Amino acid sequence: HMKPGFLYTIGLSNKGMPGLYRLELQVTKGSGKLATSGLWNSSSAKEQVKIAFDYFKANASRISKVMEHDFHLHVVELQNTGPLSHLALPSLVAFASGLLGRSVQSQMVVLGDMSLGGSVTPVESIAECLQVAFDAGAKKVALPMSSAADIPTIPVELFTKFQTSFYADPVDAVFKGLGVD
Repeated sequence: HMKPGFLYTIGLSNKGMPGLYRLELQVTKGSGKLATSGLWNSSSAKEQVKIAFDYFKANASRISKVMEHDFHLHVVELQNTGPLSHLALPSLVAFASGLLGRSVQSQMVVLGDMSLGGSVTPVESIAECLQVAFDAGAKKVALPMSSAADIPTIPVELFTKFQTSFYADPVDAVFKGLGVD
């Protein structure tokens, strides 16, 4: 499929516009250092990626040691929408994919986000995000469980275009994005 540590995500930009982004995480031999690029000089994006990396360090046993590798997360803005406001959960998925050397499911977009407390949050404007996902050729989507309540907000022609999986927590999100749960 795709290179491990690479994944597509779709989310509302800082200006409220749905956009498609590609996370490109590189893993090397190191000490556990997180470097970032493409974060638009945004302290908010950096803090989100940091929350993701902290959760990664704290729960990497449930998925191997991050302290023996160095990570560089580049973020590619594919549709000129600005900074992505929902980066924690996609970054966690990209971190775990990079570590385990497992590729994210082919033609899948990961949607949703993660709070500091470690709970997943429903996709913001899921109808618009999935419209972007369909227009971008995505075939599968991984969604937070709560977003099921928003299924009736999505036009049925659009929602039934996807093969959809649901995750209950960040680790479950990792397993759904890699294709093993």
